[PDB]
Amino acid sequence: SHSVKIYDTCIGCTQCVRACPTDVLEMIPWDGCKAKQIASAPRTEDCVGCKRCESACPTDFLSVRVYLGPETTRSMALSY
Amino acid sequence: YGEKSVYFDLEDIGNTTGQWDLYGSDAPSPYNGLQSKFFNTFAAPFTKRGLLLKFLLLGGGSLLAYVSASASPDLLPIKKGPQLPPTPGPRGKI
Amino acid sequence: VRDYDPTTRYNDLLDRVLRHRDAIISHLNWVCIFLGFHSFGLYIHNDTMSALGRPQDMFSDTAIQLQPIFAQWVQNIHATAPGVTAPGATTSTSLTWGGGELVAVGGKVALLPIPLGTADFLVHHIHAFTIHVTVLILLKGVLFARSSRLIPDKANLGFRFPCDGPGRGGTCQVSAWDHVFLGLFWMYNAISVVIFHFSWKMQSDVWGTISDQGMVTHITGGNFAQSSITINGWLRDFLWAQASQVIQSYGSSLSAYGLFFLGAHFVWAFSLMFLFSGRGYWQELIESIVWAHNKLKVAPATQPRALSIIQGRAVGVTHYLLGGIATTWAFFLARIIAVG
Amino acid sequence: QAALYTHHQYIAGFIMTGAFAHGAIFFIRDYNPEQNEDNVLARMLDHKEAIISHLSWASLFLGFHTLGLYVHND
Amino acid sequence: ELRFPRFSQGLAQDPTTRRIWFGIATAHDFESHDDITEERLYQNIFASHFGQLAIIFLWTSGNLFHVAWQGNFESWIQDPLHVRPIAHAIWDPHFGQPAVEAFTRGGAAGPVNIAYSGVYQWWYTIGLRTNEDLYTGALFLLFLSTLSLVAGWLHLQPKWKPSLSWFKNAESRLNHHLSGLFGVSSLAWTGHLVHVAIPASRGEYVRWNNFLDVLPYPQG
Amino acid sequence: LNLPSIFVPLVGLVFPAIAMTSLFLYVQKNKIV
Amino acid sequence: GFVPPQLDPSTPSPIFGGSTGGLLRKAQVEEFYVITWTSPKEQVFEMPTGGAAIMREGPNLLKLARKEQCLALGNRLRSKYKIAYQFYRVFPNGEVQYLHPKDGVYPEKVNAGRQGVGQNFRSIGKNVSPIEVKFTGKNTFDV
Amino acid sequence: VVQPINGDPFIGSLETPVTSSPLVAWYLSNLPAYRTAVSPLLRGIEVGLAHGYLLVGPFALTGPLRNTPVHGQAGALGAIGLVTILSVVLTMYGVASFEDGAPSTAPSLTLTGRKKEADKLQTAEGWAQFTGGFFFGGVSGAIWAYFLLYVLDLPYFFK
Amino acid sequence: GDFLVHHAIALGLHTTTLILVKGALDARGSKLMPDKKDFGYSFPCDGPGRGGTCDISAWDAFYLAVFWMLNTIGWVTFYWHWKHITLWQGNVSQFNESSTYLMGWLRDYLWLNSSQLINGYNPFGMNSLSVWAWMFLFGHLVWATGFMFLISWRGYWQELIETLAWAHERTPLANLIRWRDKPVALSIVQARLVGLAHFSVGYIFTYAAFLIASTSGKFG
Ligand code: CLA
Ligand code: CLA
Ligand code: CLA
Ligand code: CLA
Ligand code: CLA
Ligand SMILES: CC1=C(C/C=C(\C)CCC[C@H](C)CCC[C@H](C)CCCC(C)C)C(=O)c2ccccc2C1=O
Ligand code: SF4
Ligand code: SF4
Repeated sequence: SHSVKIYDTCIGCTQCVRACPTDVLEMIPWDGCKAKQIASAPRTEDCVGCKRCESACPTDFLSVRVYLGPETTRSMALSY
Repeated sequence: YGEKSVYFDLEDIGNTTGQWDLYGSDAPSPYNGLQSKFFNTFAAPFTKRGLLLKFLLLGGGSLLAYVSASASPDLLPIKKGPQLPPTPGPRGKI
Repeated sequence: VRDYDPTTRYNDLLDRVLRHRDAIISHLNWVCIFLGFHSFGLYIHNDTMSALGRPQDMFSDTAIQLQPIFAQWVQNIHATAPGVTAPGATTSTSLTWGGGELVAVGGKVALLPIPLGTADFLVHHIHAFTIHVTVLILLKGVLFARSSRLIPDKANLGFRFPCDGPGRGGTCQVSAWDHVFLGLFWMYNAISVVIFHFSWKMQSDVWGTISDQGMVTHITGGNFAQSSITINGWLRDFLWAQASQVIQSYGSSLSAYGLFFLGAHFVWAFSLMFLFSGRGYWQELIESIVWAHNKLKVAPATQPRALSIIQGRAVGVTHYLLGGIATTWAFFLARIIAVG
Repeated sequence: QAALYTHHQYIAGFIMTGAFAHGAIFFIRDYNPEQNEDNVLARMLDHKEAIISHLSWASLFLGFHTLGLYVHND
Repeated sequence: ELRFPRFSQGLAQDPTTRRIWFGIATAHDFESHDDITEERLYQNIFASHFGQLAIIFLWTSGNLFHVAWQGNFESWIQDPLHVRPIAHAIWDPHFGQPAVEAFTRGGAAGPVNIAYSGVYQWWYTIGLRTNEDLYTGALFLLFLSTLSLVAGWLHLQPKWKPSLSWFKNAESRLNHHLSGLFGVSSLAWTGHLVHVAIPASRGEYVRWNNFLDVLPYPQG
Repeated sequence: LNLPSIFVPLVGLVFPAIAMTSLFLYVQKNKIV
Repeated sequence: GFVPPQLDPSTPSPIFGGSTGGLLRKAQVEEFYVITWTSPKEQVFEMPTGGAAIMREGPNLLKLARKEQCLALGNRLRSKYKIAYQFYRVFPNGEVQYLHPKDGVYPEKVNAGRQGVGQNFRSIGKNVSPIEVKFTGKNTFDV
Repeated sequence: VVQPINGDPFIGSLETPVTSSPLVAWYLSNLPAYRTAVSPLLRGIEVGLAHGYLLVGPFALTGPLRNTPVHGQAGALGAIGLVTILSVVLTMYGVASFEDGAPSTAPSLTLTGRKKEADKLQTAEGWAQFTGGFFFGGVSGAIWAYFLLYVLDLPYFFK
Repeated sequence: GDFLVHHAIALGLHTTTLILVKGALDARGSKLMPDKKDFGYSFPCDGPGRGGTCDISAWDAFYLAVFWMLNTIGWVTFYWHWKHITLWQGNVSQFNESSTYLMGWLRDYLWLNSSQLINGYNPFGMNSLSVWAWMFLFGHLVWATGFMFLISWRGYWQELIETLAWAHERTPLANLIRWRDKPVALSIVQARLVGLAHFSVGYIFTYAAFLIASTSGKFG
């Protein structure tokens, strides 16, 4: 399964959560930014590794990172 | 399953996924009794896969090697050998 | 991608076709494999048999024969058409059908009957192979434009996009534009083989000179039948033999064709740089060059960037096609002008 | 003689590419910045833009003028 | 350790054909294997290097044996400018008779290949003259190839495994390899040239049965 | 005896068969221990 | 707090003629997925597996092979139509696991009670070099 | 004439006249590979006989010895060698797939849903019986075709 | 002519060094990917964001450099062979006059020295060069096959493979046989490797056939 991590430069814009095609990420309360929220990745066994979340992030450098790992049926997107 | 436009079930889950044998048949043996008895006698030793594998491999290799060794010159040009005087190379090379 | 909409403009036939695309594509895949084997493997078998000193085991007119009987039958029907099925016509539509007769103008052959044999059978099934493969690629592109088992929401990504990421095992070249990009190469292959077949057959069996007594001498003297049944024959008797005019043209009025021959080889090889590589390397290199320009106060406001992924593929295929086609153009024109 | 010269030149080319491959592997897997502070190996990483740009200039000069002379003669 | 590959659990749980390909491609990347330590890396590398030596010796011995068995070294010795040396005989059941005739060359009685590696000139320059010498060389190299495997097996047992600090003694290794592997080998080869090859280039045949009596130089 | 006639088939046909059989059966094992 | 609903196996399916893009043998041996929703009226929609279908008025239940297909269909149902949906994973033994929406609220709206997973409280530029974790089995990105 | 398979469109296929006509179902249910209530030995014997009988022709008519007085023997030997290779491959597949004592993985449901006993063929012992039968029948079928073609010399068409 | 070809060889050395050095010095990161060292030596890419990041790892720089290495060594060996072949025939003026323009290289080296090689077998018979002639064509084939892996990428092939899996699971008398490793298309890095390998093998075999046949047909 792939690994997904969130770093504390997040501004809580929620774009990565909206971009994910298999519902890996979600927003949770926080106090470190003006939006009072931060992203989280509790369901990485369903991650396919597409990196749309990285494409959506506006900070420099990124606040969400994806490291590809061992492959499974779910992570290879096999319907057979 | 199949009633009132329903194809899902938590009990008969096999039919929901469609685990069927479309062409599988359940009919008795149509072979003759004496023929079946004959074919059930002389085909016994080959029914053990571990022994059959070694028998097939070793016997096949032995047969192939022997047939290669005993092949007749009138059938294999490589066995026959050259029959013409050699042609010379460039610059008088032999 | 842009206009299909079953909520406002429904069509039953399009839906029915979209509902058995797996069956369609799988059967086309299989027939491509079958044709490729039983057409190109025959040439491979002939090359092997000829190299091993066993010419009596080849597929040829003097050996195992594969005659194109249906084509010969249609030719015979067309050649004898004047008189029974078309009583109002004096002669047939073409001199190639048959009915032994030759027309000569200025001591040169115009047209005459064209015979068909094992070599024609082989090359026609090669043409069938190339065309069916081109159809496979382009039809796959059109039919799976909106979705597939791999990318369920492909229509939201558009007609022209590079990929959808390294996940799912890797998803480079899933867009329809990439299917067109791949189809251009196979189209080039097919048409090149068509024009090579035409050139060799016409030079070997039709064009030539005729004497006062009526002895026809052909340009390559009827070597197509025996030599075109191996790949070594195409390499030796067609490319190497007929390239002499274009490569000896320097110092005469045809030297421009030699210059274009070389320049087109250059462009073709140039395209491979774009085809084989990727844009991350080139952007990283541009960063170093921009540092040097910044050192001397000459960094432009319009910030340099490497070509996009799609533009890289487009530039590659464009220069590949231009180089190959121009090479063949120069070859043909020098050969036919000098020897014809 | 032809075979020997060609054979050993191709083998040499493959070896030369491998040298830089394993050298690149060194920088990722084993290099420790803290224990190499301000030595020659770190300063190499420090002026990489200058190094790469001057190599690029040399390649451009050679390519332009050599290809140009060949085309002029043709 | 569940299934192939035993050295990678991440690959071993992969349910696709990708398990097989990658299993082949990462076999010799010891650093990436599961539960590897620094010491085992060096020890396994040592064993693998012994394996490479064994394979090299086998390759050379095969060349010598085949040249001796099927070549024309003795014939080539007497007319080196007009005779083509023979690499090995050809036995191909797919051949036709014209190929059988065409590939019979060099004075042989069957189809052959001509050698372009230059081993005939090399082996003639260093004093070899007959097929018996070639056979003895091939057998000796066969012995060395077995010695390499036995040593590799021995240095991989618990009693005979070198420690990690042994592999990192740079000064001692440099001394031994400069003095012994380069210099002494050169001394031994110079001795061979003085005792064997140079006399052979003058009509004198020195072998293992008479080399003590003959003097390389009259004044010793 | 003609040694090539016996040894060429053994190395070109039978040995590959045995080796490929063993490797296929090895890579298909559900558990190795 | 939130009690996920129970999967009713007697829900009708949309009106479809069939295709070659649906379930294969994996659903028999490993797992498959089920999406349910409610429609105000019967209407046409594009299937994620190719072609078109007609959803009925009332409850609708559809079986799919992968989670991504369920989410894509749900996003179409939420953007183009004003319809709420849910989906589940089903095992060969008949076990059902409720998947989405997990706690009754959409993931892009911040909701209390959620516990963070996989958060590193530093900037990405402060990860260590690989040599610092060599021969240990750890990752430089793991906290 | 095209309908969903068993009324279930959402399975990954749709019934056609090809895959649902009773004429095809009768023929496919009368084949040795689908006689679930017959011992694997005889089912393998029939398969081996038929395939060994058919494999004789190509080797005897297209080989490198086709224009020699011993072409029939060469063709028969080629058929026997191919049968040996196929039997080896069958044994390897059986060893790789089925473990000793494991239950049959054959489907246990019919079109109507009625449960049926699983096929013994998908087991470690049934597959071995089928393989032995295939080898024996293949050799016998090759020998029979050779005997009919080049011993009695029956009057065929282009033999 | 020697002046011109030596400056071409210098171009080859400088460009190959540029590619490899840029790969090595940017391995740990750059402006486009400042955290590259976390992802290792070989990885496919970093996705289509930030403009697109195809071929960004150091492994990919090695992959690009191998092409330029083959180009440079080809120039070196072409020059050696043509100069010596005109030396051995006693016709140095041929090289001295034809080498100053590129059509001279195409016509007087490549085209002229192939005539014997491509007649190893023909409609009239065969001779001892036939194997080399066969090998020549073999090379041209493998080279070209490599292009397929280098130009077309993975997502095209995976979609195709899914359809074949559907077809096998639906075919009678053949669905009684099941696979145990699920078939998938090759990985991105794997495809780059396979394509480069076919390219290199074809390169080598083609040139070896031409060199050996051309020289031994004239001199033995
Ligand atoms: C080094 C490997 C090798 C060897 C030794 C052979 C040997 C042979 N090949 Mg070749 N072949 C090879 C590789 C090899 N091939 C490869 C890799 C390919 C694919 C590219 C081919 C493709 C090929 C074709 C297409 C043909 C041959 C044929 C032949 C035969 C030509 C001689 C003859 O007149 O036979 C005449 C002999 C016969 C007609 C009867 C042979 C009967 C055999 C010996 C029975 C063996 C039985 C035994 C149980 C087998 C055990 C196998 C295994 C379990 C160990 C000969 C047996 C020809 C042939 O005749 O094939 C049958 C033929 O048509 N080969
Ligand atoms: C010379 C180069 C070359 C070759 C040989 C191929 C071959 C193939 N391509 Mg590829 N392709 C190439 C270049 C090439 N391509 C390039 C440059 C590109 C980039 C533009 C592509 C892009 C491309 C696409 C997009 C597609 C193909 C497809 C195909 C397949 C066509 C089906 C077929 O004929 O199967 C029959 C197989 C052959 C003709 C291969 C030769 C077999 C020989 C003659 C016999 C071998 C005998 C025996 C098995 C030997 C065993 C030896 C033993 C030791 C192992 C086939 C595997 C299509 C496909 O998959 O169709 C199904 C397809 O969709 N190609
Ligand atoms: C003394 C020499 C030496 C040694 C001990 C090593 C050792 C190592 N190298 Mg290095 N390397 C060398 C030379 C060496 N290398 C050279 C000369 C090159 C330049 C080509 C490289 C380029 C290189 C790369 C690019 C990489 C390594 C890597 C590796 C690791 C092994 C990877 C593996 O298991 O591959 C398994 C082997 C294979 C999959 C086989 C590949 C064979 C290729 C594709 C060609 C085969 C074609 C075949 C012969 C065709 C025959 C056809 C026939 C008709 C003739 C290991 C640390 C890897 C590493 O450390 O990554 C972190 C890595 O990525 N090496
Ligand atoms: C024949 C093919 C070919 C050619 C000509 C080039 C040329 C170049 N490559 Mg490329 N490359 C190729 C194939 C080729 N490559 C292949 C197959 C690969 C493997 C994937 C690569 C991989 C590669 C890499 C990785 C790198 C290069 C680099 C370079 C540059 C080297 C320096 C040089 O010579 O600058 C001189 C420039 C030229 C000779 C280009 C042509 C200039 C023309 C003739 C000028 C006149 C144009 C004309 C007036 C325009 C008319 C057209 C229109 C307006 C009507 C150069 C631009 C390196 C680079 O960028 O260095 C800075 C580099 O890093 N190449
Ligand atoms: C004097 C003592 C001595 C000697 C003779 C050796 C010898 C050797 N050691 Mg070393 N070693 C020693 C002490 C010694 N060691 C000590 C004390 C330590 C501990 C500190 C080590 C630790 C050690 C390790 C850890 C390893 C070795 C290894 C090796 C082998 C290197 C591979 C090889 O064969 O290169 C052969 C090299 C040469 C013959 C010299 C190079 C010649 C060049 C190429 C020029 C040739 C010019 C010539 C004219 C060409 C002729 C060509 C011909 C065709 C005509 C070699 C057998 C390695 C090995 O493989 O072990 C199995 C290895 O891994 N050693
Ligand atoms: C070479 C190459 C480049 C680099 C090539 C570039 C950037 C093209 C540069 C084109 C011209 C030379 C740019 C300058 C144009 C100016 C208008 C020129 C002004 C001066 C004239 C008037 C003389 C890529 O960016 C790339 C991207 C993706 C895949 C492959 C590749 C690839 O192979
Ligand atoms: S890589 Fe794709 S699937 Fe994974 S978390 Fe990011 S957007 Fe979601
Ligand atoms: S390699 Fe390029 S095309 Fe392929 S997934 Fe990565 S960014 Fe997209």
